[PDB]
Amino acid sequence: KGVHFDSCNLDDLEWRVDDSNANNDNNGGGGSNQERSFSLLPLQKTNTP
Amino acid sequence: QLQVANLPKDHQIQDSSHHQQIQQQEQQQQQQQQQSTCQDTIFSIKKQK
Repeated sequence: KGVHFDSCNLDDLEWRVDDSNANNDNNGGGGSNQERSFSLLPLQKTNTP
Repeated sequence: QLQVANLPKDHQIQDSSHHQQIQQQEQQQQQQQQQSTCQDTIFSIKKQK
């Protein structure tokens, strides 16, 4: 406890925003991107940081 | 916590008629659409602090 890995290159993580009311509807609907407080930003295809 | 007491209905005999699962999913999909707009109701109690 208090030790990590020295290096981690594992950038392709499955990041999401979750919506707090989505309890029932197993339906492929294009939900309106107006009710969320937050949005996940795109990764730029600029030079590697 | 306070919750509404959902009593059981009477235990009528468990007929194994598969068709009941379809009408349960039809009602669950209507309820999942309603869970967008009906959230103010006493049936929508969220676990309080």
